[PDB]
Amino acid sequence: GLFGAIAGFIENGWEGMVDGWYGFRHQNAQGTGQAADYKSTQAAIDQITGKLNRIIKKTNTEFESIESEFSEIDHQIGNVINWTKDSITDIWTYQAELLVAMENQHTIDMADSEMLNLYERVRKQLRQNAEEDGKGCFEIYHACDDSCMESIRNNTYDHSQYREEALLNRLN
Amino acid sequence: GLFGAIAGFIENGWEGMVDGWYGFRHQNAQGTGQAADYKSTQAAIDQITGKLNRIIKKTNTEFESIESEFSEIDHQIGNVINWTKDSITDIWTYQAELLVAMENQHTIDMADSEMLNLYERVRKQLRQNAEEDGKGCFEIYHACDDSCMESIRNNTYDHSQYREEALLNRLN
Amino acid sequence: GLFGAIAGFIENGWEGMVDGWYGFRHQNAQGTGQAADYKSTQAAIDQITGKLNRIIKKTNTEFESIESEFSEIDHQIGNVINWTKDSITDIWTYQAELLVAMENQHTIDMADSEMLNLYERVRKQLRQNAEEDGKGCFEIYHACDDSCMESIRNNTYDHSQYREEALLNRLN
Amino acid sequence: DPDKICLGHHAVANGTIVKTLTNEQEEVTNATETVESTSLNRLCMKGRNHKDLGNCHPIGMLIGTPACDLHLTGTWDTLIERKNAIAYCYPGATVNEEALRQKIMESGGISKINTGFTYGSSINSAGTTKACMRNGGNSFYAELKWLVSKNKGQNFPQTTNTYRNADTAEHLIMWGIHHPSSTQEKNDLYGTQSLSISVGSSTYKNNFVPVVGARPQVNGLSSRIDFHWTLVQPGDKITFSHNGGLIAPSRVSKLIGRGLGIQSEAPIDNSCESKCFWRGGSINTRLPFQNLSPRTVGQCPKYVNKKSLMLATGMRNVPE
Amino acid sequence: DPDKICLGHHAVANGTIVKTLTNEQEEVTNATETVESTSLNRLCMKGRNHKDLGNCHPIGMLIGTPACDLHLTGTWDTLIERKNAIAYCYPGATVNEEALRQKIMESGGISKINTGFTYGSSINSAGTTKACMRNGGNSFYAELKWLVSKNKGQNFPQTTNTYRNADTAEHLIMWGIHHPSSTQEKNDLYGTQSLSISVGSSTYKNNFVPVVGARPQVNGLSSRIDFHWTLVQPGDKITFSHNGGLIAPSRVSKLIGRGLGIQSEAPIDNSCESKCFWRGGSINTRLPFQNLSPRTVGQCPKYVNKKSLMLATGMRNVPE
Amino acid sequence: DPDKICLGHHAVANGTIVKTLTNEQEEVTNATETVESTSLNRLCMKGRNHKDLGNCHPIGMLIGTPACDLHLTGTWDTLIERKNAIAYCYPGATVNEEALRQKIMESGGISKINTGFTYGSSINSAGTTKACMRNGGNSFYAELKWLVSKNKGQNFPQTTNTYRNADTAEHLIMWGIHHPSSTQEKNDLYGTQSLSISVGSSTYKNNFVPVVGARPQVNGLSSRIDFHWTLVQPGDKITFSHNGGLIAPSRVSKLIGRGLGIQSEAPIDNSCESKCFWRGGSINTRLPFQNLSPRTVGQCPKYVNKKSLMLATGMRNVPE
Ligand SMILES: *[C@@H]1O[C@H](CO)[C@@H](O[C@@H]2O[C@H](CO)[C@@H](O)[C@H](O)[C@H]2NC(C)=O)[C@H](O)[C@H]1NC(C)=O
Ligand SMILES: *[C@@H]1O[C@H](CO)[C@@H](O[C@@H]2O[C@H](CO)[C@@H](O)[C@H](O)[C@H]2NC(C)=O)[C@H](O)[C@H]1NC(C)=O
Ligand SMILES: *[C@@H]1O[C@H](CO)[C@@H](O[C@@H]2O[C@H](CO)[C@@H](O)[C@H](O)[C@H]2NC(C)=O)[C@H](O)[C@H]1NC(C)=O
Ligand SMILES: *[C@@H]1O[C@H](CO)[C@@H](O)[C@H](O)[C@H]1NC(C)=O
Ligand SMILES: *[C@@H]1O[C@H](CO)[C@@H](O)[C@H](O)[C@H]1NC(C)=O
Repeated sequence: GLFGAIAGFIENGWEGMVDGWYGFRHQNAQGTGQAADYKSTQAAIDQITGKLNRIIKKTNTEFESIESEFSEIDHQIGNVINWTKDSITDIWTYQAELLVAMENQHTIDMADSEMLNLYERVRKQLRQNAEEDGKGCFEIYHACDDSCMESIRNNTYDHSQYREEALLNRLN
Repeated sequence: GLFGAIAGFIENGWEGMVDGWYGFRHQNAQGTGQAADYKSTQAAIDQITGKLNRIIKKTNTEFESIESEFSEIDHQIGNVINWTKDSITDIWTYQAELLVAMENQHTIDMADSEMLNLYERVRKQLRQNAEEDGKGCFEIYHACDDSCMESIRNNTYDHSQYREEALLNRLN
Repeated sequence: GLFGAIAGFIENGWEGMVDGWYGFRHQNAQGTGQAADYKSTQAAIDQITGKLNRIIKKTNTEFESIESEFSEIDHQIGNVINWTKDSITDIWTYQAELLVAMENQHTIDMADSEMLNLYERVRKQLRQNAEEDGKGCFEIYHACDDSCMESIRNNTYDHSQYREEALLNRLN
Repeated sequence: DPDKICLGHHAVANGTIVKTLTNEQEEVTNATETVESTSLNRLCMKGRNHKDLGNCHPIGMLIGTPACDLHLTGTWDTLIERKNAIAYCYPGATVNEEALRQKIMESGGISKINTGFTYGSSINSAGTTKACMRNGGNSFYAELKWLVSKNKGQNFPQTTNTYRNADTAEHLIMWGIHHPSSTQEKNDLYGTQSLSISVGSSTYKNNFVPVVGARPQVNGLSSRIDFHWTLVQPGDKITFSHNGGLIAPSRVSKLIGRGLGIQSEAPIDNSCESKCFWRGGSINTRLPFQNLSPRTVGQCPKYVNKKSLMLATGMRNVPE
Repeated sequence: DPDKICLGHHAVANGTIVKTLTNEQEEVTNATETVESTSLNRLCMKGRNHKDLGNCHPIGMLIGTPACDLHLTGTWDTLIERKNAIAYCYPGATVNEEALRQKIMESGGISKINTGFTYGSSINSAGTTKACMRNGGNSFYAELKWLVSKNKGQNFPQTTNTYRNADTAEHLIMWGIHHPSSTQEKNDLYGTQSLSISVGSSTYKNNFVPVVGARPQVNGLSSRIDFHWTLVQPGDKITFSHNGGLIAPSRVSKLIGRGLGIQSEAPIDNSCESKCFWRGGSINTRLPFQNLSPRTVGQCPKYVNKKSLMLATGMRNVPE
Repeated sequence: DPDKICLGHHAVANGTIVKTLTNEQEEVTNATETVESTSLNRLCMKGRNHKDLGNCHPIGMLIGTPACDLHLTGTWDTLIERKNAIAYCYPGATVNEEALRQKIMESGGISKINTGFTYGSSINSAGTTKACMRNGGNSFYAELKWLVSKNKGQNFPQTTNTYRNADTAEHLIMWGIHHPSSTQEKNDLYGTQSLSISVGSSTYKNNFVPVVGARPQVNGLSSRIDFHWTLVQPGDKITFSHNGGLIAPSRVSKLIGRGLGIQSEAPIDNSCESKCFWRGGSINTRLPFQNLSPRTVGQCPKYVNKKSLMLATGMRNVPE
């Protein structure tokens, strides 16, 4: 996809993550955990809500009958009306197909971008204390307990504290 | 947004930058400075100019009157004309709304991409001599005077010149 | 462009790469290498094939004559038909122009994204064993023979095998 | 050896297929329909002063067919016409029929104004027929008097009847012309004299002569009564000069304001509300498109030649 | 302490709100309008060989109403019709009036060609009326002749006149039928005989009878002159057979090429140019859309049901 | 010093220019046309039971002009009308001509049914003319009869002819009115009496009077026969009352099912198939748009006001 995360360097989604669209799984000395990310999830949902608000509607134009259900109308004007209505149908059928195809492309790529923006925020946060494994994970080169893992998820992780330890382990 | 820079990892814009759309702020021993980036600014402006050239236009189709301003036309043909004209208005209103909604999304995301492309260009230039602070800034781990800062902006900064000093300061 | 790679940090295309859309050139002691990347190439071709399948078609709507080629129709209904047909032609001309402009923008940017995604995949594979030159190349700081180069292309390169050698050359 | 934090996104066991610009079979976590396939088999008339004509055809309201006796006048914002509805009890048709029907179904009511037509002793203004019945006896169109001469064979006298439009709005006047089955029938009802009917206003001048010719038995009758209509402008007068064959108007009509005309087979429901109607009933969907019918009236989703069109409401579904 | 280079983008104090696919209220640094809301309250006629008809109705140009004396012939690329313009100095109407008006307003000019019709010594062919004043004297339609009996009460002589179209292009011919206000008027002008008017060509056949009737007083007259028109194909002959009541053509019209018909209330301005006109004036906007009127002629922005649609011309505004 | 791996993309020697949202002149590796500019100067009739009328005009099929002798009946899914096709050997025209032409060109065939009309001993029903020649002999429309007085100058007798539609489907009946060149011609054929033709069914009432008048000599005749038509509904009777001037039908027509009407100058080709036709031939393109003509029939690409619209099928072309 456009941003290379969803159906990209992230191998697959987590069916187990029922409390969000994006989030984190961790492994440290204490064990493993999973948590959803609220801000990224809500950013994707809000943008999709915006589309539904714009798309799920009709015009307030009041149309009246120009065709009889139960009787014959003039043949020649009937031919003009048939040509016109079929021309309008072809336009709306085409417009509908293009709208949904275009919107669907954008929805999928927008969702991809939100996954990458979270990945990128965490990368810049960890600075020189972690390395990418190419699978959507960061290998952290210091002891990072449950409170440390929370600081990363909460966007409050301070790289400066762990830098000396991380660089020693990275360079051996 | 899509590229994560404007209204993303860049906290906010600079109201003081009046000579360009994208640019640099630096801090060294000699003090602080600001300069617009011409190439990123011109890339964004040229693309918006292209949209305006395409969009700010009417057709050269010469339409003649099929409705009288001052007299009655045949009621039956009037009903067909009313149905047709209202159908055409609903189409153009829809097309106008979709055009501007789609172009606005793309214009905002294109401007975001040009901000990220300038950031990425500087990242690769600085190579191992600087680190990302996650706010759109690079911490440069050597003395970088006004000439050095200009070389980063001018795309003529040679990383190899400062590499030894930089790695020593980064690793310590 | 949106993803900054094609007509971006990659100076120009390779006319000599006739077996793929994206790929690798390398240099080591053993020799000079070139190879197309199948996966990225087929992703771009398949997405463009998707567009052609969507766009290269007509409606199955059966239209009959409402204008005589060889005789006069009623002048008043003729005026209505002229107005309607010209209105329909303005809509299809506009929709045709917008479709191709939008699809062409997306095709170019999609192709750019597939280049960047291949580049990003390589960056993550090489980890701390290589540095970006800013021109779409990676300078590899260990002996990387034809099997090593193949392993990068085939996504089987193990960074840990070469890490000690690489860090020694990078830091001293 | 080193600790790890992994970034990911959700997936679902059962994803949904949507179309994109590039992919005809793209699986996403969720999608929603944009084309309405379903309708209510009922006319949702809540908040509308509506009139259900039933067996009464709109044209029957103006000439006053027995079937239309309850719909000769009134006001409405919505008028509902049904299939097989009756206009003509006596066999025949209106000239420019569809134009009249559309005008009635465009209206927000019908007012009736007396022509004030009164006839000499030589004329009986109560001619009746087996084809048009009410109260278990031969009758006629309520809004027109069938003018007959007293003596079989005796000439219907040269009569003049003028309607003056004293109103500030145009009035719709209708009249019938008899077309005998046999040369005997023509001479029987209106005498041997060569019959002529002239209708004259400032804006309308026309001449009618009963064409003698045997038509097929319809409602047990071989002859025909064909209807004609025009508008009388404010302050203008319309004159009927005739000597037999004219079915003369007793009242003229005024169409009041505007309303929404609906042709539907679906029964009335006053409990539910709608802005969109078709032959099969009411469309209350919030979706932008519908595939029920290209023939709708009111504020409606646009008709499309599509069964389904799914809008993605989630990311790519990449299951485990 | 490391030295620092920071990358950023501009912002403005007061940004503009635009709509995107995902956001109803997206603030950007700059935007521009796509829907034109303003019109010039003038008809911009620079670069146009235009004719402003003023109080001359297009139909008046063909029959020659005094109000149209300056508009009987000429060439134009633009013809401007005004509200309440005069066609009929003598009271009456044209059959198929709107069709005729449309044809004139599509034209790029009018030529006039003599019929060459002459009348016997017992016909006065210069019947005039106070209703049609010209040069401070009783006159008539310039392109028609009111034919009456020279001797009051005498039978109008049977007359046959033929116009042949000698041209390679179709001509437009008009005639009137006089409908007297009383039997005394009919007898005085045409005699006591029964009146009959036949009009025949290859492409047109019709028969007319003067209907005597006192119509409402319009321009002081209870009588009417009603007009009929047809096209005469190249080489064809149209024949008028009449014995009283024909208002005969002295000239026929040729509509020359094509022009833009405008119906407007806006004054002419020869100092500004335009390609787009409506009732209220000229639209010279470069914008693709307009919300002034769905009724426009020329090369126009498309009408939309929108006050405003702002197109972003800058990035997201993220102020300090 | 260090080994190097470089990522790149292909380029081509000859790129193609396309338009994007932002760039009028974008060079890409490849593009494909979306607008068809080329047509086959051929009517592709493979898989079609087609009738090429050649010199025969559709209306000529119903009345039986000599040019149409091999097209009086038939079945087809495609009917091809040619430029300058002949309807009328005797000079004249049909009232409501275009409506009749379109109705034939919508049909899937024609059946002919005898009227069974007979005429009194004082009527010559075998009227012929040099204008309607067959095999070097004077003839007439195959489907009609020119009724004249057997004795030159004698009054044509008062005659009544009735056709009953015995079928379950509507029949198309046509008749002519003869408009003599002079009074002498009229008198010679029909006598000095006042001529009147009445036509009456359930769904059609009209009256015709022959109009005496010289028209331009066409096919050696200054007289005219003008045609009228109506649909006779199943079971209905249509009656002709006439005393001279009626051109009476020998047969009525039945239009069978539906077919595609094509007006084209392009020759038939049985080797190629098509669903889209215009004046200049067949459009077999798979492309969504065409700029050949806004006038097409069948399943067609949409007409656009563009020579070319190139869809990119490749990335930006960036040569060294
Ligand atoms: C306009 O289109 C309608 C619908 O396509 C046509 O109505 C159909 O006519 C056919 C006869 O060929 C019937 O079999 C169908 O039952 C009709 N369908 C409906 C929904 O009414 C109609 O014939 C066309 N109008 C004209 C003037 O040709
Ligand atoms: C076509 O639509 C126009 C505009 O809606 C109708 O004209 C209006 O008619 C109403 C009567 O209900 C008047 O009060 C308005 O003043 C009219 N507006 C204008 C701008 O003319 C018109 O009636 C419709 N045509 C038909 C045949 O119904
Ligand atoms: C409808 O538009 C067509 C095409 O513009 C008109 O036909 C043209 O009329 C001009 C008269 O100046 C001729 O010179 C062209 O040769 C015609 N072109 C074609 C393709 O027919 C037509 O006149 C318009 N219809 C009405 C009723 O005005
Ligand atoms: C590497 O990839 C290429 C291209 O798909 C493939 O042909 C080859 O077999 C692979 N090489 C090895 C040694 O697996
Ligand atoms: C803002 O408004 C328009 C473009 O939308 C233009 O006239 C003006 O120069 C713009 N000013 C800027 C970008 O500062």
